[PDB]
Formats: sequence, C-alpha cells, structure tokens
Amino acid sequence: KGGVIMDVVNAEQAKIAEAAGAVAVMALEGGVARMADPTVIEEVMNAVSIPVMAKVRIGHYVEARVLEALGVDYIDESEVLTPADEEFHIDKRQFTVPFVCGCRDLGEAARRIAEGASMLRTKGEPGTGNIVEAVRHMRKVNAQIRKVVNMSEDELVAEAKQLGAPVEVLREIKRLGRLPVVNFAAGGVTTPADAALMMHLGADGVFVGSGIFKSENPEKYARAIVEATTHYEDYELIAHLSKGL
Amino acid sequence: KGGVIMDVVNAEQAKIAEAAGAVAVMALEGGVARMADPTVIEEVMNAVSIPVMAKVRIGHYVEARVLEALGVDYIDESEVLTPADEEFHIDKRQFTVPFVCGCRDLGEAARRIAEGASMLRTKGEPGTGNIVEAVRHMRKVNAQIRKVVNMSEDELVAEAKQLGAPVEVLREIKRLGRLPVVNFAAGGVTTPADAALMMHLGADGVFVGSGIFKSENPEKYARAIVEATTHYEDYELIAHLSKGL
Amino acid sequence: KGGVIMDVVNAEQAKIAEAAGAVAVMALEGGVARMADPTVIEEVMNAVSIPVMAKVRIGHYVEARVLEALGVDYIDESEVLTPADEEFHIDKRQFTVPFVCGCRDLGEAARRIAEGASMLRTKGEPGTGNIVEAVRHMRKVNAQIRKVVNMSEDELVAEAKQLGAPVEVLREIKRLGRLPVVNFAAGGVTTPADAALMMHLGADGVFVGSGIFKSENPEKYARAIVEATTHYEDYELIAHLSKGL
Amino acid sequence: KGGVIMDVVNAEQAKIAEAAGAVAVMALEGGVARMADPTVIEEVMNAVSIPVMAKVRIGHYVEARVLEALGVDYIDESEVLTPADEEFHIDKRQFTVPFVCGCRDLGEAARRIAEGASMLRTKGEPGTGNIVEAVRHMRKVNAQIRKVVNMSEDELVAEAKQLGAPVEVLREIKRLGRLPVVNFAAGGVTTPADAALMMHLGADGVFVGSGIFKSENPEKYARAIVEATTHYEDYELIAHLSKGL
Amino acid sequence: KGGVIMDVVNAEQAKIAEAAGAVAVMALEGGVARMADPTVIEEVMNAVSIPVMAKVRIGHYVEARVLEALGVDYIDESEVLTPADEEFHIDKRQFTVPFVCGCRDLGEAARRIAEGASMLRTKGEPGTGNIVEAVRHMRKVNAQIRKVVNMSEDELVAEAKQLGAPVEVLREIKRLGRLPVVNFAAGGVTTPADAALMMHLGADGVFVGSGIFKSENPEKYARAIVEATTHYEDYELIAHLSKGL
Repeated sequence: KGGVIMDVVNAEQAKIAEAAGAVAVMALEGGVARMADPTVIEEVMNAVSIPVMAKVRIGHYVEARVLEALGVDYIDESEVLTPADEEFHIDKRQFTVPFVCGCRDLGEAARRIAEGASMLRTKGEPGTGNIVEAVRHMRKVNAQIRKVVNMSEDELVAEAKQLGAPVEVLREIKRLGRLPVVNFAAGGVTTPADAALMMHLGADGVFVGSGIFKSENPEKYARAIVEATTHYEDYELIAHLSKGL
Repeated sequence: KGGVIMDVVNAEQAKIAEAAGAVAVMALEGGVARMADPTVIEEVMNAVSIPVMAKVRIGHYVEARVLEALGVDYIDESEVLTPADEEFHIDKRQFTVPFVCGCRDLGEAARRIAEGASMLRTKGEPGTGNIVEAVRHMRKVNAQIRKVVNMSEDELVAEAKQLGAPVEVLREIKRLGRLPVVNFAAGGVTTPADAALMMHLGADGVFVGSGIFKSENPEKYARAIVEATTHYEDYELIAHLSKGL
Repeated sequence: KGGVIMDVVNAEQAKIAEAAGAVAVMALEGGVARMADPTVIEEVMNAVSIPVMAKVRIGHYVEARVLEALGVDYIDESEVLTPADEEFHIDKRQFTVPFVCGCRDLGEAARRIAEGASMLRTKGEPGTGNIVEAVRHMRKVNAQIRKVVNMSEDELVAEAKQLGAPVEVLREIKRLGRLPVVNFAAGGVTTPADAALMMHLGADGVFVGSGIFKSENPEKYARAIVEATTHYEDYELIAHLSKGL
Repeated sequence: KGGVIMDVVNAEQAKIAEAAGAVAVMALEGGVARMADPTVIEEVMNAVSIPVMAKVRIGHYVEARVLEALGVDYIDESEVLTPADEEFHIDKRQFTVPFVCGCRDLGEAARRIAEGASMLRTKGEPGTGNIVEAVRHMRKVNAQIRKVVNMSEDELVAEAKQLGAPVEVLREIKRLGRLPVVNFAAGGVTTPADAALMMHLGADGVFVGSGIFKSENPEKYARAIVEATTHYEDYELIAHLSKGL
Repeated sequence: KGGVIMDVVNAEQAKIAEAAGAVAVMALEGGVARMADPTVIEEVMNAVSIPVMAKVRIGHYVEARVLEALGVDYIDESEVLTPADEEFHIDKRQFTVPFVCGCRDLGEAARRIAEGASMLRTKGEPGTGNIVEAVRHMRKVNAQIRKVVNMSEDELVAEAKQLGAPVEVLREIKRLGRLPVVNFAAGGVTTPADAALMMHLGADGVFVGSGIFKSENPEKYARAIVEATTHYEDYELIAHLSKGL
C-alpha cells in the first residue's frame, strides 16, 4: 500500500517508471481529447511488466471496449479527456477490465462505485502543479467517510439522500470502516512533500504526471516520489529528497 | 389482489369489516396523535381472525417495539399521527413485525423500502373524502415505475440520483417489472367507483376509513367496497353497488 | 443513567415524585415569567431529600444568586421564562451552585458549557406534549458529537468556527468520546414509550412536566415513566406500562 | 449612590415613597400625553421634602419653562409623553432647572448631554414589567463606555463619527472613566432582584413605576426595592426580600 | 521589544542582516509558490547565529515536518505561498518547532493561536512597499485587544462568537492584558518612519523585505531600520536616519 502510478508517453518513459518502482503506468497519447491511438498503448504495453492503464472519454462505452480488447490492465474513465456523454457514465459493471474514476466527494465516489468503478482517485486540478484541489477532494471524501463510519445506523438513508449517494454503498462503507476500493490522490502532486502529504491525508497512493520527465534527471525525481510515498512519515528522509530538484 | 383493509375502532366494527370480506383491519383510537391504547388494539385483535394493523408516529422506534410486543400483525408508520422524528424514519429492518409506509413518488417509495418497509400505500389526503391526492400519488409512482422498467440500464444510476432513490431498489424494480412490495391506495376512497378507480390506476388494493360506519348500513357499504375492489372492471356490478348507498 | 426529573408545584407533588423514583425535582410556579416565589421553593426543599432545582430568567444574575442563597441544588437558566438579557447568559463559572441549560445543537451546547453550565437539556417544545422538537435537538447534538469524536484532530478548529463552538469544548468532547456533562431530553415527553425513545436516541435521562399530575393516578404514571426511562430496552415491560393509562 | 426614584400620582403615594427612603419622586398626571396639570405637580410638591420631578413632551420648550416656573426640582424630557418635536430636543443648556433624558446607546447619551441633559436613564420598555430592554440599554451604554475609556486617543474622532456622538463628550468620558452625569435604569424594574441586577450592570440607581402601588402593601414593596438597590450584593438579604409579594 | 526580522535570499544578505542587528532572518527563495529548496535554507543556517525562519504553504503538514527536520528555528505558515489546504491550517500544536502566522483581526489571530501558533504578524500587503494594510491589521487587532481587556467578563462568550474566536484565547488575552504571543508588523514597511510607526501602533516588532538589498548601501539601510524600530520615539534620531537614503 502507498503505490505511485506514473503518466508515460513512450517506451523510454515507461521503463524509467518501472525502474523507479512505480506500481503501474498510465499510457497517454480547444481540440478534442479522445482515447489514445492503439500503437501508443501497445508500445507502452511492450515496455514494462507492471500494469498498464489508459484513458477513455466519460460515457464512451465503445472506447472502453476497444481498450479492453487491446488488453489494458485498467481504464481511467477520464474527465480530462473530452466527455462523450455528459449525463451517463459507462456501466462499468459490464466490463471484465477494471476502471478507476475521479471524485470530489463521497456522493460522487458512491455513484461511481454503484456504476462499477474498481478504483477511485481525486479529480484534483491536473496541469497546474498545484495540490490544493487534490487536498480538498481527499479531505472531503475522507471526512465524509469518518462521519458515515460513526453515525447512527438509522440515519444512513437520510444521509445517502443528502449526499446523493446509493445507500448500500454507505452501508458497505460503514461495515468496512473505509471505501470498498482504493482511492489515490491525483492532480498537482509535484514534490516529495506533496506525495507524502497525500498519504498523511488518508490516500492509498498517488498518481503523478509528465512533470517527472520535465526534470534534469527523471530517474532521481521519480525515485524521490516513490520513496516519499512509501516512507511517508520519515520526515528526515523526506527533507533530504526535497533537495537538488 | 384487490384487497380492502378497513379502519376500525372497536370489536363490533372489526367483525363487520371481517364478515364483509376485508383482508385486514387497521385498529385506531392542537392535540398530539400517538400510538393507540393497548386495550383498544387487543380488543380488536380478539375480535377477528384476519390480520390486525395499528399505527405509530413516524420515527417512533419504541412505539413500534411496543406494538410488536403486543402482537400486532402489521405496523403503519403513519403521517396522520403527529410525527416523532421529522428527519429520520424508523429502521424497520431491525423489526420482526412488517411495516407499511406512505409515499407520493418513486424516490419516497424507494427510501421507505431501503429502510425496510414491507408494504406501501399512497399518502393521499385522509379525512377529506377526496381521492385527488391518492390518485396523484398512485399515478406518479406507477408512471415512474413504467419508466424505470423500460429505461436503458446504463441510465439508472443517474435516474436514482434525480429521484433521490437508492439505485439498488430501482434495479430490483426493473428486474421484477414492478415494486418488490404491494402498494395500496389510501386516502379519501369513499365510493365503490373510487375503490375500482384506484385498481384501474394500478393499486394492489385499497385502505378505507371510518366513513363506512357513519353510514346508514355499514355492512352493505363495506361489502360494496370489497366487491368493487375485486371486480373492478365489472361496471354493471359497480353501478348496481352504487345504488342505495 | 436513566434518571427522571419531575416538575412539581407543591410538597404533595414533590413527595409523589421522590417516592416513584425521580432523581430530582424541578420546583415551579401573557405576563412576564420570573423566578418563582422563594416560599414555593422552600416548601419543595422541605418535602424531599432528592436534589431540588428551580428556574431563573436568562441572564438574570441576581435571580441566580437568590436561588443559590436559598440553597437550591441546581439552577435552570431557562428560556421558558422571559429572558432578562437577550445577548449575555449568566457567567455560571462564578457560582458554586450548578446550572442546567437548554440547547438545540452542539454549538449552542458548547457555548453554554463555556459559560459554566454543568448539565444540559434539549430545549424541545414545552407545553405541547409533543416530542418532535426534543427528538430534533437530541438527534442533532448527538450526530454532531459522533462526528466530532471521529474527525481528524486538525479539522476541529475549522469545525468549531462553523458551529460557533469554543474549540476547547470540542477537543474535550473528542477526548471523552461524549459531552463533558450529562444531557437530558426535555419537552413533550408524555408516555412510557417517549421516555424510553429519548434514551434510545442517546439521552442521559429525561425531564418530565406537570402532565403526570393531570393523571387519574399520578403515582402509577410517575412510576411508569421512571421504569421506562431506566429499563429503556425492556420492550415487553414498556408495553405493559402503556396499559392502564 | 444607588438611589430609587418612584412614580407617584398623589400626596398619599408621595409620602409612602419618601417614608420608604426614595431619593426623589416623579409626579405623574391613542390620547395625547402632555405635561401634567399644575395642581398635580404642586400637590406632590407639598407632600414631601425629597426632590420632585415631572415630565414634558420631547422638544416642548414651553412646557419645560412652565414646569421650571412652578418650581420643579427636575424635568424628564420624556419619550413616554407624546413627542412635540420629532426632530429637535429642548436646548436644556438654556434652563436653570436640570433635565434627565432617556437613551439606548452611547451616541444617544452623548447627544442628550451635548443638549444639556444633567442626568440620563435607560429608555427600557415601560408598562411591561419586563426589564429586558432596560438591560439591553444599560449593557450597550456601559460596554461602549468601557470601549471608549480604553481605546487609543487618536481613534476617538472616528469613534464619535461612527456612534453619531459629539467627540468632546467621548473625550470627557475617557478623562473621567465614566459618564459625566448619573445614569439610572428605568422601565420594567419589578422585583428586588431586578433592582439589584441593574446595579450589578453598572447603573447609578433606579426609577420605578406605579406597580409599587398595585401591591397589597406598597410600603413593604417600596422598602424592599430601596433596600435591594442599596444593598445590591447582599444576595442573602435579597433572597429574603423576594418573598410574600 | 523592537526587533527587526529581515528577508534574505543567500548567505551574504544573512550576514548583513545579523551585523546590522536583526533579531532573526527569514530565509526565502505566475507559477506555484512552494517551500524553498532545503539547500537555500541550509546555506542561511550556516551563515548566522541568530534564529533562522523559513516558509511553508498553508496546511502543508509535510513541508512543515521537512523544515522542522532541517532544524529551522521558526516556520512561517505563509499566505504568500500558494495555499495547500484551503480549509484547514497545520495543527501546529503537534510540532516542536514554533510557527509564526499572519492575521488581520482578533478572531483570525485567536484561531491561529488555538491551532498552536507561537508568534503572529499582520498579513499586510507584501510586495507593494505600502504599509496601509499592515496599519489596518495592527490597528484592528490592537483595538479589539483593548476592548477585550476592558470588557465585562460575562460578555466574553458572546464576543468570541461574534469574532469567530475561541473564548479561551480571549479569556487569556483579558488575563494578560495583551496577546499571549508577540505580534510583528509585516508588509510594505519601507522607511525608518514606517518601522517606527508600526511600533507606535503597538507592534512588538517589524518584519522587513528584500528592498533593503535593492539599496545603494544595504548595511546603512538595514541598520537605520534596526535603530528606528528600537528607538521608535526618538524623532530627532529617526529624522537623521531618513537622510542619505
């Protein structure tokens, strides 16, 4: 627990991610942002042994089935791609391949899960290098979990109504003490301190973007995030990793 | 199917109800309207072989355990009694005695079912002799059910959010082609034509009030309601039953 | 835990209360509602050995010193009397005699405690025989307590701000896992089931009003409430205590 | 310090007030409420040796000069009479006879003083037997005094602006630590505890109304107020005086 | 009392600050503004013997642990960095290293103290060379302190509510007659007169920014500010220190 998933655009970057100890890679391709070209997905697939993920536009059922047929390990039904369906998410229950979805609060989390999400992440604010929204979303979802875990049983139906959440998801949360799926922080995680902060806030792990490869030394920067995420209470070690970019 | 349940206040009324063909009786007592006196409930229980129901205030957990312990067959957690809890209904799952609840729409119905209701009824507008609200509720609920039954499966999570309904309950409705519990019309049902109309609109049956016994010949009037609810497409009989009160 | 406090207007009522097992009595006596005549309070003090409470107007510092000087065991700074100070409550920390105070939510509770309150009760809706408001307040305070006990420590300062609560009281709640004072349900508690219900919602006991003595047999009634409040999960007992009015 | 002034309507009542130790009497006469008939003022004047006051309508310059010519000791420019001038108070600086005026806050106090008031009182809420407004006004004026006494000197001009107060009055207040005139509580003071409460709140004394003579024993009731006002921290004695009406 | 803290970007500047008599240095280094590179902070720690401060993003718990682990003497949880958590500040009570925090009013100050802050400063308007905001905040905090010191004890609970302040911090202020921590002016302090002015408004000292080193003679300038801040009523001295820019 406490893994790092890393956005990669080619073979080279994928190998650097696996070598630095990333638990998975996310293969990436007002223009329209669609599912990545097959050859990009299969070029990344052939570079590593750790799980390969890729993105589809929200609601894009057939994009997902294409990714599934291509043999991806995981599908991000991604708000950062251009939504295909602004009202209905993919019925992920129908897929053999697992999905991760974004969320900002427990209502949203519960709905994605009712749709069949196998994994969750914060939406954060990608491309900004700013964790403030990632923090907001993890704070909100976790504070709401803590409320649910400890509230009177008979108050759950009303709670679900107010949250716009499926009540059976709340009941399962209360039974387990946590979400029935893992929840990673994502969006703006830049520094070793950022990465450890998400773990401190209750994240199960962390997604990071292409900023790692904007670096002088992607290897060392990737390593620093992986170690800071793993050893997230070693403030002495974290203080060290924050040096020299 | 096409059962009638009658409001009764003493043994004599309970016997008339039963002899007339009612499938159950409901025993009944700025004033606060609470649980009936145990002696009234036992008096009615002693009078008939058919099931006896009684009412508790909404959210009044203990009033419901009292009635459960007194051996009633069914509890109506009822909006006509002064509500005890304005925010939370009784967690009816924790009871061995079955409960009936009122609703006005599919969201409301699903929430009551999620709380553990074993039976539903329209809220209607009791005391007026006016079926207009009962018709509205039965129309609304059944129209929303027909919509759910036929809707695209991938659209039910969004639909559940819009209704404030637990999606699992919507998914069961779709699976069964109808509500998982019987839904009776209740409120204002006065004439043989009223009772038959509620059946025409899709009720599983009908609750009627004390008006029967304000009548000149309550036996005849009770039989009329029972016969019309059963033979609800028999207009020639319903016409006959309407003559002479 | 499971105490009943009874409102009494004279010695006779006070002895009935003590003998039925009350843990204390509230000595009582549209115009202005002020502190009772001392005579009435002295008459009650002499009748019984259990603690005796009386009421003062909100913010009426001198009324409180008068009751203290008379030797009452507890002061209710009471909102059912005509407030004397609409901005500032009594600085109860300056008193050797303990105060009980009304509340509706945790922020209100927390401020009363910070003024010196030693005991709390719901404000409820006195005089109505209706528990709906008492239920709302108990439900609200306890839900917020549950939330506070279980929330991140570093979120308590923000929470106190939002609630209008002193954060030290909130930190003390988290530390104990409940309020640092006892909290009785008050307002409208009428039947054995109501008294039991309040305890089910997590009250520490119940205040009850003069309705007991409007009864055909106040001793049987007073006792029934005492038994209900203490054996609040004894459903079969409660059911029996409901009969014989 | 800590005197009681008493409203009287005749010789008899005036003598009872002096005999009970009142420091002064106020001679009293949608109808129009004007200055009292001379013969009422002179009948009260001839009954006692302690100062006699009487009321004029706000802004009624000539009423005041009549009272002055009749030889009253003090003039209340009284909001309880029907105002003669809704924009301009009497220029009391022009009178040899001293005036008391009402107030609800420091701005108002300062303005009345700039007009030449020799004494102030709270407006309270006369005729209600309710001290809540008297409390509000004394609280407000005294809290504002405490603010002024201790604030940076250079912030006084802006403070005067915000309060709508003459700055030289604020400066004089800051110099003295208090108002340059006495300030009595008035309106609704009913019980010995009320009277002592005003003294506790920082009043210089107390006005009381015709309620004293609504009593079984005006003598004893008057005495009780006078003693409670004088000995306002003797909670033992006050507790005693609160008995037997 | 009369300390100057200086913002420095390197060792050279840090030694200039120490030698001119600074009581501490703030080590510093549109995109995201995060905690400085440790290298920069280590370089400053080695240059001087006076206490060294650095900044973290608001709510950035891990950044604060990193600076603690590096051995800085003080942490500024700083609003001029890009906030990491917009709801919850760092629980500074959990730290052995002391924090300074910005504020604009007493309620804000009081909440920071209740989170653990050991020192305060005005937020001011950094970067502008304009003291108007620093003046507003110092003026506001001190005016409210003065008011709180001198107000009725029993009015503090209401006051805390209105201010959004924890009442325990307000009671502690009244007890001491000032803040339980020191409070420096920060933002726009440019000239000797500004530095002196802040002290005149009742600051405990002054933070100053990088403008010192934009000077033709930073040593003379740094020293002039140190002398102005400490001898803040020495008008003739201050006037001389204004010449020779």
